[PDB]
Amino acid sequence: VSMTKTSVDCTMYICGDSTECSNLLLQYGSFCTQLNRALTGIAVEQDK
Amino acid sequence: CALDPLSETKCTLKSFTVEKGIYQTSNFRVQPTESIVRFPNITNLCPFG
Ligand SMILES: *[C@@H]1O[C@H](CO)[C@@H](O)[C@H](O)[C@H]1NC(C)=O
Repeated sequence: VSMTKTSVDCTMYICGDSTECSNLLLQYGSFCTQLNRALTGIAVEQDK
Repeated sequence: CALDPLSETKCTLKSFTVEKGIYQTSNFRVQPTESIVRFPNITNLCPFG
């Protein structure tokens, strides 16, 4: 009926404590935003 | 965006009237307080004695 209600932080996964990696990833667009949106939708779907 | 949590929610939602619910705005991280380095006792002492 339900699987693990997981969520992944795109920025922390792609880049660690380093900031320059975060800045360089920021130019790839809204990949991380929609990526987190998909997992949030999955989590709410599991609760539903 | 950085004024208050509701303002961060407004920035994340890109709206001025956030509806009733729970919204994830940012990620909390604990920056390390200090750095400690530990090494074992050195035995390769120069033969000064
Ligand atoms: C041998 O030399 C070291 C370094 O000066 C000294 O600390 C030690 O007391 C000496 N040994 C003796 C038996 O005095």
